[PDB]
Amino acid sequence: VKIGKVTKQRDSEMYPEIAEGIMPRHRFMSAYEQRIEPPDRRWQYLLMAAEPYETIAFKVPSREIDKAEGKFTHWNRETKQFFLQFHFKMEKPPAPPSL
Amino acid sequence: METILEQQRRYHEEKERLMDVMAKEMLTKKSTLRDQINSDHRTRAMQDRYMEVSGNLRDLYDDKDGLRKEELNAISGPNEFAEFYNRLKQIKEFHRKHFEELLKARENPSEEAQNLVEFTDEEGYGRYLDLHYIN
Amino acid sequence: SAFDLDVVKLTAQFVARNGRQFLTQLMQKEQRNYQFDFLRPQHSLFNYFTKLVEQYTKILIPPKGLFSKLDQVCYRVEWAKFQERERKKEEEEKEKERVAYAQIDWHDFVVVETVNFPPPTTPE
Repeated sequence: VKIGKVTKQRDSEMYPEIAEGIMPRHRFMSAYEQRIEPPDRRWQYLLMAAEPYETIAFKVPSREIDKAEGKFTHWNRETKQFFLQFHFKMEKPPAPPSL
Repeated sequence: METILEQQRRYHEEKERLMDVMAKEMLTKKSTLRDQINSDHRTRAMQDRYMEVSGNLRDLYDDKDGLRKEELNAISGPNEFAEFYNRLKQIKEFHRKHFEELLKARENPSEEAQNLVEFTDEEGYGRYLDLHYIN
Repeated sequence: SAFDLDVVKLTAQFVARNGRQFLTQLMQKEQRNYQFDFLRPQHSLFNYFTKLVEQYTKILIPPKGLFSKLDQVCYRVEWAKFQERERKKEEEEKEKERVAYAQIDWHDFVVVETVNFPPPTTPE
């Protein structure tokens, strides 16, 4: 009982090389490391990546939100607990949902 | 008295167990079936037989299994034979075999001998095991 | 465990014909916490219960019908092999994912703003 969703859309059809192998991939990155190498940091980003398209980030000031407790214990790690736990990849329509 | 539901249940369950056993066997070494089936082919002409490639490569779908020696193939075939005998028997007996106040009535008698300190993990395990010698 | 087994299988026997009609009344009559737990999905054993009942429900299926039955066991084997193959493929895809995830620049940032799925990960 708390508060926690992103809807990322991809191209409209505009060699099996990771084409079906990997879904949208997300990772939580600390701003402690940036290309600037100066001025500011101190918050996290919910980065989302796909081979061709460019990476995307979302700032998370709140220390913890929607960080659940044993939602489902089935072990297909995929990439990590985060991805399997709370992501959906509508590959037929090319819509990546994350919550 | 004895609720037939439980008996018929146990029967269908055992049949399932046996099918699963001889299926596991047919799995580890497809030859077991293949061999058999081939012979069957020349006795009952109608019988459909698998793709030759499967037979040769000793595979059922994708994985090619290790070739076994004759003595073992035959052995397992006779074992499966007795298994099928058991199955046929159970199927037979089964064919020949196939309120609230009574619920509380029995649940009351279930209180009988409360002090029965003992672990009971031996119904499906003793059967599963009964059909799957050494240490 | 003979007691637990027996009560599970009995309440399962009645629950199979009367459903919750006799058990749903028993729970309120007797008042049992144990009975309530058995009825509930919280108590682990509940799951196995759902099994037994189903099984009994099955015996009710062909009552009045006889079974007059190798091919089958072969086909089952085949199935198992197939499933095994699916498992394998999955493992492979996962591997790919791990590789790519491990191999992309998590420092190529370009942010914009700042701040149930299980039934959704199906089709209808």
